[PDB]
Amino acid sequence: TYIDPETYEDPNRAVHQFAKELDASCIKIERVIGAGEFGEVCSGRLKLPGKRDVAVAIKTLKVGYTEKQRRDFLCEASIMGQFDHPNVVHLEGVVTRGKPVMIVIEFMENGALDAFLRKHDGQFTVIQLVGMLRGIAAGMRYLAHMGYVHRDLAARNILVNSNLVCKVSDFGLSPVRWTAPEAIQYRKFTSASDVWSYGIVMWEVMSYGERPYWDMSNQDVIKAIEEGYRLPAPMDCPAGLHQLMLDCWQKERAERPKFEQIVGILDKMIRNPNSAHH
Repeated sequence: TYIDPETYEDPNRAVHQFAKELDASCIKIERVIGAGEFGEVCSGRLKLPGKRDVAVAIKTLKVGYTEKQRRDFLCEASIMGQFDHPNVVHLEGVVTRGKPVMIVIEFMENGALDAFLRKHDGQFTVIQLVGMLRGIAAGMRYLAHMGYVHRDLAARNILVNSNLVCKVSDFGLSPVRWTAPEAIQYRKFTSASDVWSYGIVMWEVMSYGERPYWDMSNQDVIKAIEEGYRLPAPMDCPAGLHQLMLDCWQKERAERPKFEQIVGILDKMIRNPNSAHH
């Protein structure tokens, strides 16, 4: 049930089907918490009726946007709006005409997974981290059994809340060291390549937010893979959990796990944490 915006007529149209338009006057912009492609990400609340004020993130499309920019930006809200799942970021709504243009998404107190882990370095148990991976897998299993291919899955694109519940995000707009080989070279983006990218995420998470392949040039990454280079089990990373990364990083995509399977393999691991070795 993933209807693609870009087979639709255009946002406006895509957005109005899939995003609720919110009154600007119920959106309190409290604080800048990033620069985004289009303007500043902020933090704040939204005033829903018969429900205590909800904390939210507010992506802003900066004033003086071309009619081009505006639609590329609201593409995100047309994709996001179609997904219900504990492990995909909830849209609250959007602002498209009349007021400053916004996508109100649910507040994720701990921010992006990659900046979050860098700050909390060594501070989480393998079981805890295996859990953060499970949520990202559950969300990706959903996004898959729904027709959607992410193309840009990374830990910098997973948001953590204040329960360590990780959530797939950044859904626009319809890379090298994240992107599978058959995708880099032949633009063949598929749930298969989203499993190559989940592997890197698994590596990011278990290394507490390192840069994949360190200071290696995008070209050095491409050669290395082509030869058979794969990243190593980071410190304290169990061999089994490291092998799930190798299965994800398999040249021929048909051989890669399914997110259905990644969810179970990780579920065994949490339960009995030794398997992570055996």
